[PDB]
Formats: sequence, C-alpha cells, structure tokens
Amino acid sequence: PAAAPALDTLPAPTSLVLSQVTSSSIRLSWTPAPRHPLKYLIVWRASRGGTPREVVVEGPAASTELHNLASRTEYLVSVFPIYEGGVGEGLRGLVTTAP
Repeated sequence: PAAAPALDTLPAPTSLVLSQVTSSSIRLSWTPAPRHPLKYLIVWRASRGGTPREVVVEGPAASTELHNLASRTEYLVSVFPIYEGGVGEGLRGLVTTAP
C-alpha cells in the first residue's frame, strides 16, 4: 500500500555480492560502512510479479542467506540499512535461482 521512503543520504553498505545460488537459496554479501547500524532490512521479490518478502538483520551483520526461494526464478534483492536517523537507500541486484 504505502511503502516506506528511504533516505538517500545515510551511511550505506557497499559492494553487494550475490553468490552460492541454488534452486532455493542465494547468499547476500555487502561491505558495511564504518558506522555499524542497529539493523539491516533485506527485501526480495519475484521480478515478474509477486508479494515482497523481508527479514531484518543486525547492524554488525556482514552476511545473511535467503532461503525457501522458488527455482528458475528471477529475484530483485535489496539491502536497507537501519540506523536511528531513518531507513537508508541501499544495494540491489537481480539473480535467477538455479533450475
């Protein structure tokens, strides 16, 4: 409905790496800013139309794995940093899971 705007001005992690792609999982990796957040918001959805899925992880996290993904499917994957100053603009990329 009313999605939450992201502040494009905030320390963000850098260099998103999407690896270990299986039929149902991908690994997400990023380079965190020197100031570690309280949390990170991670968002993934099927690129062709599907309800977005989310998980929030901690500030000093440098990795998390997404699971239970549908096979042969393209996902938009996003990483949102969560500090006290709001929600920051993050990293994103497309990955298609193995058959």
